[PDB]
Amino acid sequence: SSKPCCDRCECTKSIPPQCRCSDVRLNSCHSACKSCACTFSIPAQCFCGDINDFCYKPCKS
Amino acid sequence: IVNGEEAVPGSWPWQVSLQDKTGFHFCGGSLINENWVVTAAHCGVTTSDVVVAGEFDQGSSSEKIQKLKIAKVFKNSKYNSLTINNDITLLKLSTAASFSQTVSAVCLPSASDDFAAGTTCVTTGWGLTRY
Amino acid sequence: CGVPAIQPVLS
Amino acid sequence: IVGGYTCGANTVPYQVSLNSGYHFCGGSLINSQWVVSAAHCYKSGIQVRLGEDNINVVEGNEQFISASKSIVHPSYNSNTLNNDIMLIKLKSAASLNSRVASISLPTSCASAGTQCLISGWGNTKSSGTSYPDVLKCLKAPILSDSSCKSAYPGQITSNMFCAGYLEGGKDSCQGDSGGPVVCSGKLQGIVSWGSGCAQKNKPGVYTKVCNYVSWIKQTIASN
Amino acid sequence: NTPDRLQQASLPLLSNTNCKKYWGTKIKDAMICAGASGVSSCMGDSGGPLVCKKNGAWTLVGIVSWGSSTCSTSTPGVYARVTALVNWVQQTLAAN
Ligand SMILES: [Ca+2]
Repeated sequence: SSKPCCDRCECTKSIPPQCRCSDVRLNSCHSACKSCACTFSIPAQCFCGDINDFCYKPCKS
Repeated sequence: IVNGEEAVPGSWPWQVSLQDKTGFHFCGGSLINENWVVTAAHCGVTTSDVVVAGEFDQGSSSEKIQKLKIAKVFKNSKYNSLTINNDITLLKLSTAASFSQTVSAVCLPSASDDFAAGTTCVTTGWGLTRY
Repeated sequence: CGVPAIQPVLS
Repeated sequence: IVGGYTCGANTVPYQVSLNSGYHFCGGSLINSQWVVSAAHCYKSGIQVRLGEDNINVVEGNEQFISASKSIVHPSYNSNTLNNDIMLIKLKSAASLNSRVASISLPTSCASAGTQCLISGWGNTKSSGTSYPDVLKCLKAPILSDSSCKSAYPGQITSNMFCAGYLEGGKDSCQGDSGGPVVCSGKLQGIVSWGSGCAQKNKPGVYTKVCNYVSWIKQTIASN
Repeated sequence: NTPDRLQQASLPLLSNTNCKKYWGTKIKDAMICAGASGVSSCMGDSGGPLVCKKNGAWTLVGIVSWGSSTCSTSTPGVYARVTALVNWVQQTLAAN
């Protein structure tokens, strides 16, 4: 949770929430991403599809 | 392409390389006629980039290649940058490609064409061969 | 279109 | 199975274990009387164990039924593993319920890229040995024949295919032989062989069951 | 490993149903999967062609788009489905 980071987290408003990070990163997903997919470009636009019941900490302050 | 094989040079004549102004390849494309290339919307092609047609060996400076300026990028407005749906962009070339043995167009399908699951097709490109 | 002058050879 | 997951009890109800005092191969139940396995699993006195999850614990859904007939493909070549298929007739009809069920044979050869379920109680380690108690499962794609031949030059007959992961890490392994490769609900493969398990560039090789549907019909019809 | 020399791979089209086994809901109607067959499109391939024969002629069926973050050759590559987009292609060419 506080380890990799996510600027753009969306969660359902349920208890618990179902949250995902929709950050696009270049070339890999964050360190905790179990399910990563990337465009085959340079740079690769990579997206972590993991759903968690939390948001990772923001990347930005 | 991982676990592909080197093409016969010139044998995919519509395959273009999208390069930045320095010759750095960042995506492929396909010529669909002399004046248009179709590429992926997510590649982020801009008119600063160039379409290089006719390349086989990007390490070679001795191929008859065509470095083609892009007049205009037409990103499909339906392109979704998060889901990568509708992942197509047309590049109108500033100057027509000169078609030759190694440079020519791929056919476009009709919207109704059935390319059945299981069909062996071919993809080409200068993407990584090993991740 | 779609018919290379230089025929692709695929394994 | 290396790099797989625990299937869940009886979630692979056609998976059987072939037992000769120990689990030595799997197999696939194809109707109440018949199991498809690999011809290299042939031996006298096979006991087919159906409805198994934990193969080392009597859990209550087992049917142990002796092979009455174990019919290796007549062109089985034990050196190249070509035609590595066998049919086992059960001495008595298995009781088909939710936990013991047959798997359909192919009506066509699956195409490469199709995802399959490979399961068994084989080794779960790519180096060294760890045999699971419960049935392990792995989703793996069928690899194209060219990839398969590239991986195993000179060794891949028209009766074989590769499935798994060229990057390694997931494969069937010793003790899985004979068992199912099921793709879109059809038994496309039988665990057959490989160079090691789960090694880079050495996917599992599987008997191409779709080539044997007539022989299977015929053998069943004849026995 | 990036290649100086143009590469190619033959690979099967997957049904969107088969592809979904791998990619689930990521697979949209304007996508077509190919591969999971021991080859993979990989970084730098994007935008390039996925072509199939249509009556002797190679026809752009896909555009390399996205897939495995590691270009795993056991996961289908996902390509923009050109049949779903070709009307837009034609209309853009017509208007321009
Ligand atoms: Ca048991």
